[PDB]
Amino acid sequence: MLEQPYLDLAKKVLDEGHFKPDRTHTGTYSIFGHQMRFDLSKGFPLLTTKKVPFGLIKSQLLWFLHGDTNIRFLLQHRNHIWDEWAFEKWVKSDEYHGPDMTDFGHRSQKAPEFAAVYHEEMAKFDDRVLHDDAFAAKYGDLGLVYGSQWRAWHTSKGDTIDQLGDVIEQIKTHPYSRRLIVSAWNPEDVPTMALPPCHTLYQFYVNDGKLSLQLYQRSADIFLGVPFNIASYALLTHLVAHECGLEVGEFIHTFGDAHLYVNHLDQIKEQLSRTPRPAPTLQLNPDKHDIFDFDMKDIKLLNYDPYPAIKAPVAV
Amino acid sequence: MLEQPYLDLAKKVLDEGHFKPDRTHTGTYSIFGHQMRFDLSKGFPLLTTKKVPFGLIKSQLLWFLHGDTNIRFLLQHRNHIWDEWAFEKWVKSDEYHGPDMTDFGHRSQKAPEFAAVYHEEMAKFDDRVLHDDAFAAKYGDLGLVYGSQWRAWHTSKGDTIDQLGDVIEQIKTHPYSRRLIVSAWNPEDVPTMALPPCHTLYQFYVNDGKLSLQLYQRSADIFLGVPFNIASYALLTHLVAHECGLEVGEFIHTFGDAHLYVNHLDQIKEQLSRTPRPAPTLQLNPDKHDIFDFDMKDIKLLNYDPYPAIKAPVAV
Ligand SMILES: C#CCN(Cc1ccc2[nH]c(N)nc(=O)c2c1)c1ccc(C(=O)N[C@@H](CCC(=O)O)C(=O)O)cc1
Ligand SMILES: C#CCN(Cc1ccc2[nH]c(N)nc(=O)c2c1)c1ccc(C(=O)N[C@@H](CCC(=O)O)C(=O)O)cc1
Ligand SMILES: *c1cc(=O)[nH]c(=O)n1[C@H]1C[C@H](O)[C@@H](COP(=O)(O)O)O1
Ligand SMILES: *c1cc(=O)[nH]c(=O)n1[C@H]1C[C@H](O)[C@@H](COP(=O)(O)O)O1
Repeated sequence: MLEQPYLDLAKKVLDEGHFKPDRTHTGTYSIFGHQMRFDLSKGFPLLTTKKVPFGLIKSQLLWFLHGDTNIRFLLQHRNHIWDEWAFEKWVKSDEYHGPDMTDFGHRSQKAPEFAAVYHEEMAKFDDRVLHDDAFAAKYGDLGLVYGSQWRAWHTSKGDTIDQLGDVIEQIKTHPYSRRLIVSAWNPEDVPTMALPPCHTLYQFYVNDGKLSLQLYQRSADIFLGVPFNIASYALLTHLVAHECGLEVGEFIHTFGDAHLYVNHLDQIKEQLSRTPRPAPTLQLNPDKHDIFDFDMKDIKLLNYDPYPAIKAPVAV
Repeated sequence: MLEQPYLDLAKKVLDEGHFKPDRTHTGTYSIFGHQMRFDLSKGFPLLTTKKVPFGLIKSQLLWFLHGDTNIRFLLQHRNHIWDEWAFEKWVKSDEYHGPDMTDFGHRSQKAPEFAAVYHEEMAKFDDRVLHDDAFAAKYGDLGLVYGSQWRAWHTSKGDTIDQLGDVIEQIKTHPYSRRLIVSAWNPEDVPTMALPPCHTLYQFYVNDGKLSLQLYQRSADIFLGVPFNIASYALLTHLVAHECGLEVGEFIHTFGDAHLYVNHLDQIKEQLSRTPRPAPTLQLNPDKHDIFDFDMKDIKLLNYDPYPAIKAPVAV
């Protein structure tokens, strides 16, 4: 069925993959250079062999398309993907006078009262972020995320370039070019960023009547992040298309380093004894047209039947 | 042998390729999303089935790595790839008081004394560019080429970021990351450029002892430009490697729109009856280390045996 691309690249790696040392010191298994494509007419690429949550997926992409770079939207929307990130600027300053959640990362996991205390201090960041307007303002703003990359790229002369918006319109106007590229990689900001864009660039394309998209990813977690990244880029392709009056052709995913962690091998093996069930379907509220106007409810996923969700030891 | 990637993608297109309208109005045949890789241990990827000139290739890449954005280096080096470009800013101004080489493009080809007059006026641009220091200065400077992209990216606060240089050093220092990316796509300059970077981004990678590279190209001419683009990116990989004390693994080429023109189908067919001969070899001056110091002579190509060069009707 549709997710076989995913099972085949997971085969690739734990077989042809050659180990690589790492940033949070649990080795990985890496391949470099890899493409796979999913034809969005057969159905939507979420995985039936592991539960992948389409609610977090959804909230996250929608925050991207508003230009939002503030976790307040994500926290009132039961999304926490990005929490740690901002909680990491909080704990290192003038203000943090509390019980040191410093270096909290693996420290939370295979370590002491970093089940509570850590996980009890987040209530404090996530409450104040939801309430104190003066709080989110500053500590819940996350600076440079996909929002500023996609809709407010920063130029020399102060201005903000909505390069995604410009793009979408470029599409309705000149559907046949090679030039529908949004880059999330800006070199002067790259030097000093905690995570600089992993989803690095993407190209849109009009086929004959169909839209396609191609994502270049430079670094990609096969078990943990990849399932997700597929559904968010296939959502984008449905969303841009409903907007320009189009049919959906394929989403193509090109990889720089796709890599599995040793933390994750017994667990992908487990995925692998399951045999993919039918591909789910997507219905978009047809009344509304204009994707920046869409909201949680306007995007339904029909006929999804998941194999149980495999338990993720993260790395650090 | 090594160039089969190229013959297979040419098969792809004139067979699976679906026509696409175009910018200089001679239709094309297009596929979207495509990867191929060449293992640089078996030899160097120049094509034995068509003459591809390694001198222009060479001069061109070397101009890139000096930060140069001025055709004076290229013209005293028998390279003319980029001429028309600057001759196009010349003919539209204050200064051009001559015999109107206006719109000169297909106008040169299937049209009157645009064999001479056109091709006789270039002597004037290319002479003055070689001599008048005050000429190259201004009209032979080509502004934003791969040189400024690769070694002087333009930031907000005046500064120039040598993102290729930084990269190479990043390599010697942290050989194992996902972060060796050079982007030639800057969104604020993109809006208004005659040709904005086609060779859009590339990722370097250290294998176990070997360097690899991956080029994302957004738009790619299969008969005319692709032969070339392979040899320049495989040269870069040999050059960066000799510098960091490394072995050469692969060059991987990922395509956005790879496309053939109707102008070119009888001619690629012709390529195709030939059967690739042995792959050539590359010797780099081993004394010199530091690629920005290299020069024409320091790069030899041994054992190249070409099939005759097929005559290129360009498009416009
Ligand atoms: C894009 C992307 C994926 N991403 C982003 C992202 C960012 C940095 C990374 N860093 C590393 N080392 N590996 C990754 O896979 C990774 C992924 C994620 C971020 C957090 C969680 C997480 O633990 N929080 C979930 C837990 C629930 C679940 O497991 O279903 C949460 O929402 O609370 C998961 C994925
Ligand atoms: C990168 C790249 C390729 N490029 C750059 C480049 C830029 C714009 C393009 N535009 C279009 N429509 N198609 C292309 O293939 C193309 C290629 C080239 C540029 C000029 C010539 C050319 O006619 N001049 C050669 C002729 C000699 C020969 O045919 O061997 C010369 O050097 O004088 C060839 C390739
Ligand atoms: C990048 C960012 C994101 O949103 N999700 C991801 O999958 N990642 C991953 C990639 C890699 O596993 C790690 C960061 O890579 P690097 O060490 O910085 O090169 O998080
Ligand atoms: C891009 C620039 C270059 O150095 N060499 C190339 O091969 N090209 C090509 C791509 C395409 O054939 C044409 C420009 O594409 P677009 O119409 O601007 O999208 O020249």
